[PDB]
Amino acid sequence: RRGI
Amino acid sequence: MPFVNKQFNYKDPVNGVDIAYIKIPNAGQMQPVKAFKIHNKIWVIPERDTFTNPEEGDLNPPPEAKQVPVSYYDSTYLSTDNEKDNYLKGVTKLFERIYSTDLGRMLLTSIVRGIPFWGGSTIDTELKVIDTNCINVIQPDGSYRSEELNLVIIGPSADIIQFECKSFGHEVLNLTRNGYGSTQYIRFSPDFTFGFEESLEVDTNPLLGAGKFATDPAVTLAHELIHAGHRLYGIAINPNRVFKVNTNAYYEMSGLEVSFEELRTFGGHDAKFIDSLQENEFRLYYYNKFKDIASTLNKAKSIVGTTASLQYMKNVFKEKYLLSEDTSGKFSVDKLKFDKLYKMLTEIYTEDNFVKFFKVLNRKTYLNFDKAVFKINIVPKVNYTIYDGFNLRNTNLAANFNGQNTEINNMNFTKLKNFTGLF
Ligand SMILES: [Zn+2]
Repeated sequence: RRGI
Repeated sequence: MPFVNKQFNYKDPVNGVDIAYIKIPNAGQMQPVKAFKIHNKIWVIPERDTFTNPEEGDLNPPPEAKQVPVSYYDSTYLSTDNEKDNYLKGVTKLFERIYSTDLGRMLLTSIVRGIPFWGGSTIDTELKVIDTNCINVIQPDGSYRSEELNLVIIGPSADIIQFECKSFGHEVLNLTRNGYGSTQYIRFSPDFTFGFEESLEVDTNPLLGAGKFATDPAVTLAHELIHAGHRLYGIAINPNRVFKVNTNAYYEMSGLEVSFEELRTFGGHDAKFIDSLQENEFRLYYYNKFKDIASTLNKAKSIVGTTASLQYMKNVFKEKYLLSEDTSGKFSVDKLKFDKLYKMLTEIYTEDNFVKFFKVLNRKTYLNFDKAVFKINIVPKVNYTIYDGFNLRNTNLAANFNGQNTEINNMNFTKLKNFTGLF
């Protein structure tokens, strides 16, 4: 996941 | 030599082998979807993912008073044949870009060798495949045939930019954390990318920057493939194991936490937030899991099915887990070999290392703030190549990451949404  | 031997066209006629209508084991009902097998054990489904999670079959965007911060919705994306054709070609191009590097070749080889363990048997004297690590392929005669696979690249669900690895669980076994592994479905799109800032103080601040530089989609896919590798070897770190971020005031003032699995995957200095003690804890834990796999293999005496022989499957897993076989033929886990494989999968295959191989500009840490999302088209060679990504050699885009500079190479990026200030 890319994350924030 | 290429990773993908054939340059598929979405409209190529199905043949029931590497171009076929298939169904996935989502424990539910679905109409068959056209899929393409681009490499041994690897398939691509150019469809929005409304299948892995039946409770996520709605692509429609909620009212304006519901959309959060980092998210992008477009229910029409990837609904036409031309889009699916471009998606297929885009994903294949990224696999080639990744494979063209020694690191990517190593990662992809590990992934293909990472066949999900045959642990679906109820009796310990026989080995049986786990059906959720297979897909059902419609043959030329209309019948379904079960095919084992390791990886599936599929379009994103409702939130287009929420890329992630999805896999079917087991009633008792935690396949992605018990050494077994499971087929990985990566929600991903080669048609969009994200903007980051060149200055660390700006990139890690939620109020600054518009996203001058664009992330190379090959890095984004590689990041997911790294997660996939962890999950296929059943060594992913439990998501409940997180780092209470205390190195960024903005993360802190919101009590934001980041999983160790993500820090490990990014690598570099981020991986250092996982202390030695907890790291050793995980290593020992997964060492024990590999031990159980070695023992389960020894207890096996017969195989279920006729797809392959028992000795053949024992060999594929001997190679996957790099087990040792003594004179009596019994399998065991060698500490040296385990540490080497575990380290390869967790320390060698990292986002930070791929950046070094691709020679691209990229976020310096996972602990930053997204800036924007851009629409791109990497299919045309005049836009992006396997060898240079956006930074085309012998052009004004070759140096200083000019190709990733959205201001200089503005013709290759269309900003769809700005995220800065929305956190
Ligand atoms: Zn991630």
